[PDB]
Formats: sequence, C-alpha cells, structure tokens
Amino acid sequence: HIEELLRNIRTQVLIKLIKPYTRIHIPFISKELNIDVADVESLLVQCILDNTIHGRIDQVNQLLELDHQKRGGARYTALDKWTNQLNSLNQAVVSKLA
Amino acid sequence: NNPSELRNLVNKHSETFTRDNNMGLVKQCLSSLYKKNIQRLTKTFLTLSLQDMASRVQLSGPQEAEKYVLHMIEDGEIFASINQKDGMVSFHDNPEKYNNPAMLHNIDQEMLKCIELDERLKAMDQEITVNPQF
Amino acid sequence: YALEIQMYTAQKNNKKLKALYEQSLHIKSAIPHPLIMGVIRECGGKMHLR
Amino acid sequence: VENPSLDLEQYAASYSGLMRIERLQFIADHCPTLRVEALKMALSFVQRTFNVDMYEEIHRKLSEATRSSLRELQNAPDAIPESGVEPPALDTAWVEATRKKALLKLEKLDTDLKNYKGNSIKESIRRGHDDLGDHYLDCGDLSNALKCYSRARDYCTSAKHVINMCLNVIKVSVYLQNWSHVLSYVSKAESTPEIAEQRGERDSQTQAILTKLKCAAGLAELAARKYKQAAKCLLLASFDHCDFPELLSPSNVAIYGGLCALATFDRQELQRNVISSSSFKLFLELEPQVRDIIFKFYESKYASCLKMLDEMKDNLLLDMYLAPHVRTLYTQIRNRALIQYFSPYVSADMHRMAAAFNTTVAALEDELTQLILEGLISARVDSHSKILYARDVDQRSTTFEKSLLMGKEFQRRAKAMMLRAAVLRNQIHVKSP
Repeated sequence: HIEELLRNIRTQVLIKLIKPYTRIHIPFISKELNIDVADVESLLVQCILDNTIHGRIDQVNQLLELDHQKRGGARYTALDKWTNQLNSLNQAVVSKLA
Repeated sequence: NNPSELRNLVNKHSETFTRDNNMGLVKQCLSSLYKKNIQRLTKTFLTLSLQDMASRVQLSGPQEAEKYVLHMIEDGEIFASINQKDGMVSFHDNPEKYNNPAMLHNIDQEMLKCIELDERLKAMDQEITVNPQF
Repeated sequence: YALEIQMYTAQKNNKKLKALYEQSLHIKSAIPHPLIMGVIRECGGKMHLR
Repeated sequence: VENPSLDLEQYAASYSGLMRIERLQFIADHCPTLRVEALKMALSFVQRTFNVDMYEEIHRKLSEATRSSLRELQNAPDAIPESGVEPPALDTAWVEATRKKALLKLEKLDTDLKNYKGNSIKESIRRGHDDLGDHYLDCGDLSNALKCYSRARDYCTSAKHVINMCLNVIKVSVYLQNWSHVLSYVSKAESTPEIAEQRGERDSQTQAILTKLKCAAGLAELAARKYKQAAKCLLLASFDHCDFPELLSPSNVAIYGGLCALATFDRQELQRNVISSSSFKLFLELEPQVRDIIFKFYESKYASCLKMLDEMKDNLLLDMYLAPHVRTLYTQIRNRALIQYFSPYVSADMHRMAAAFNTTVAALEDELTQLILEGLISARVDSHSKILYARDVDQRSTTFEKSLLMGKEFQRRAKAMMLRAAVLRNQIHVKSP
C-alpha cells in the first residue's frame, strides 16, 4: 500500500495548496511535492475528472487555470429554464385556436 | 450539406421550377448552403486556413474563401477577420457582452411592443365577453 | 474455520478467504470473548483493505 | 478479416447441445482460417446428441470448402487414402437412423406421459412434459419444446417448480430468438421464491438461482441495445452459477459486462459498479485483457487502451451475440474518450492528443469538428500552430440572446393568430366556387 499512502499525502497537500492561487505552475507544484513534472501532470488529470481539484490545464504554457471564475450563474440558469417553458407555452396556447 | 449534389438536383428538377416560376429563388438556396457551410466552421474553429476552408466547403480556390467571408462582413452575417500574412481566417464572434446600456434600451423597446400587443388582445377578449356565449 | 484460514492465507487464494470469512460471521453472535475471534478477523481485515 | 487468435478449443468446450453447433457455424462463416477445424468440431459434436439437420448443412459447407480450387483443401492431402484425419462424407444410413431413433424416442416419452395423466399426480405430469420438452431440443425441433413447457405450467405447486420451468422455457426461447419472453419469465422466477429470498437461504444457497436469471436478462438487454442496463443487470451475476453450457459461458459475461459498461458509463458509475464490486472481480481476474482495458481507459491511458482494444476487436466480432455491437460500442468509447480528454484541459496540444487516440493530427481535427457541432465540447482549434483552446461559455450570452429571440417569435405567432382569428370570425375560407 505504501506507494498509495505517498500519493494520498501528496494529493491532500495539493488541495490545501491550490486555494491562494488561480494560476499555479506545474513545475512549481512538482518541486513542492518532490517528484517530476510528468507524475504531477498525470495526477492532475485524474483529479479534475474525480473533481478533488477544480480547474483545467494550459499545457502550452504549463499552468493550471484553476476555477474561481465563478460569479453567480444561479440567476442566469433559472432565467434560461423559465425562458425555454415560455416558448413551449406560447406554441401550445396559440395552437388551440381552431 | 453537400452543394455538389444540390446542384445536380436543380438540373434534374428544372422544368418544374420553370413552369411554377420560382426560378431564381431556387438559385439562392444554393448560395445559402455555401453560407451555412462557411458559418458552421466558425462555431468549431478559432483559426482555420483559407486553403483548408476551400477544400472542405468545396469553394475550390482560397481566393474565393476570402471573397465569400468579405461579402458576409458587409452583410453582418459573420464576425471575422482575415490574416493575409499567415493565410488564415481568424473568427471573432462578440457583438454583445450583454452588459451594454444599448442592450437595455433594446430590451426596453421590445417591452413597449408587448404591452401594446396585449392591449389588442384585451379589446378583442372583451368583445367576445359582450357577445353571448354558446 | 481458523485453521482453514491459516492454510488459505499460506496458499494464497483471495477468493476462498472472503467466503470463509462471511460464513464465519453467522456463528459469532453467541460466542463470548475468545482469542479465535481476533484470529478470524485478522484475515478479514486484510481482504477488506484489498 | 482474419485473426486466428480466438482460441477455438475453449469456445467449443465451454458449450454444449444446440448452442455449440450454432455458434461454431457463426465463427466459420466470418473467419477464413478457423472454418475447417470448426466444421470438424461441429461434426464430432453433431454425431452425438442426435440431430440430422445440422449434419447435412455443415457437411455441405465442408463439401464446398474441400472441392473448390478457390480454397486450398483440395490439394491439401494430394490424394485421399484412409488416414484418420480424412474429410468424411455423408453416410446414408446415419441420417435416416438418427431421425428414426428420435421419432421412436418421442413415442416412448409420450406413452409415459399418458399413464402420468391417467394417474393424475401433478408432479409426474410436469416431469413428463419436461421429458418430452428436452427430447425435442436434442432432435433439433425448436418449436415443439416450448409447447411442452407451456403445458407444464398448470401443474405447479412450489416456487421451485416455477423456477425450473421458466429456466427451461428460457432455454427454448433463445432458439425461437425473441428476448422479451426471457424478461417476463426471469422476472416471474425472481418474484416467486420470496423476491429471491430474505435470508440468503440461511448461510448460503447451494446453487444460485439469482445469478442465472440476471445473466439471461443481461444477454437480452445487450442485444436489445439497452447497453447501460445490460452491464447493470449482468455485473451482479457471480461465479456462483459456475458455468452455463446452454445460455452463456463465463468468459463472455466478463467481456460483455466490461465493454458494455465502458461505452455508456460516466466516472462515478464506473468506480461504483465495475471496480468496487467483489462480484465482478472473479470475472475481471479470469481474463486480464478486459480488466486492463477498463483501468487504462479510466487513468487517461487511452494510447495503451486503444492499442489492446484493436487487437481484440476481430476476435470479439467472431462471437455470435456480440458481433453487430462491436462497432457501436467502440465508437461510443472513442467519442466519450474525446470529451474525457478535453474535461481537464482548457488548452491542449493537438499532437499529444492525436498520439493518445493513435490517429494522425489531420484525422483527429475532423473528429473534433464533429464533436464541437453535434457534441457538447465547447472548444476551438487554432489550426495555425495546432493548439486546442479554450472557449469559455457564458451563461449570460446564451440566456440573453435566447430571451430576445424567443420574444420576437412569441410576438410573431400572436400576430399570426390575430390574422387566423380574423378570417374565421368573418367566415371565409378557400372555396373552388
């Protein structure tokens, strides 16, 4: 298991670390974890898909475009659901005539 | 979504087009497919070459690819820019950010229309209210 | 069940150890406090980690 | 196509009765090299069990395979002496005899069924209907076996007796080739013994009825192309049943539950159902190829995964039930894999992407275009310097534009309605006079 335990520590440490940034570099985190860039890159990919790290990668500049790009959203999606029912409703009502 | 076939069909179907006399319109539907074929590429690509556009759209001349978007720029069916150094087209696509006061005024104008449309309906619903129901 | 688990851990077949363990759980309720309960548990814990 | 690295021996041995002859003939049809050996394995099996039809038909394909100059089997022994391996020929006596004995056998069984009806003991009548039913399946007569079992049904007096019959009926129903009947009867069987017990039948059950029924349902659904549901029912099937030589060998459940899950399943479901499960684990262990494929897909190991995947492809295509689905599932694994790649990458370099999917940049470009339009991947290609970027969607731009557009069409329909109401109210419509 010991290999897994090593990965486990490094993975928790990564989630703590990530939070002050919104742009963090892969050679900077590899250096901090104490391993090479490629195993960190592979960890990140699996982490975004599991969603224990939030963001996406820029591999043509070696950055993490972490997500803190949130704003609201909740208003904007509720207006979309409202907006789609009004189309179906107008189509329905006008079609009842004769 | 293939112009070569649409073209062949128009000659097959030709006599109908002439007797019914919606000739010339049938021609527009062919140009509109080429516009659709160019415009779908925009959705997909940031940057694409003219040579590449030309083979796939079946324009068969990069010179015409540049000519076709340029017609559309004047029309305002496309938001794009041409890079003749690289031999690329760059797509933009950003007419509105939706936080303009221009957009506020546009939405405000659309509300005045709705309130009048409703008022036509009220007079007409009321009219049936006067008439006795069956 | 314990002697059987002691043989099956040395022989090393993961499958049989798992069935032996579930089958041993049914008996457990009317047992008091013995040594045997830890020995049987010990194999079960390892199979759970896997 | 060809791929002779489908172990023919294992595929025969794992089956029995009608299912074996049927399957073997499918593989002989699709693969060139494997056909000869398949026809002989089929003929050795056909000599037993007692069926006439398969013997004529299979021997007919063997008589083509030798005699022609197209094939290489004519100059293969370069003279026909006796040997021990020597292509056989029809035996005029065997074909009459098999039919004669089969018919005679059916008569013995009918006479027996007649006294059991006379005695009026229900269980003896039910056993008889089983005996007539099973004989019709050895002789080769698919239909009559179902009729016998249908009759068996109103002689039941125990949850077990219902269970035996439904399974028996399922055996027949595969041969008729309608899957929907398997589902009614499996559900019926599952519901009848206390909703598959309530205690585990105490400590355990001697032979898992539970495992047989899920695996039959899973085969039915795979075929239906209910693929997500097909993995879901089948994974729960365990090695309890041990083997099934009249519906589905244990090798094929591992393949079916793996490949059928991978196409259609998302990440949460993959971990919860295929990986964490004790049940599926015997199956994953049984062949490491299916197992390595799952992890490699999950780890973002697409380059190793697809490489193992193409190699297996043609073998899985020789399998009777599995074959039309290979293309449909493989496409689904690639298009899901394409999304799955772009999820962590805002900006990806296309050469790495192309290499991972084992296709060239150019090919990969045209696959992506398709996904941007038809699919959900909001991304743009900078084909100048080959970088995949990095489209941020805006929840605002899509709602506002929609609200404005939706407002135009709402008004237009209202105007359209006033005009409809206007001709109706003053009573004009089109008339020829």
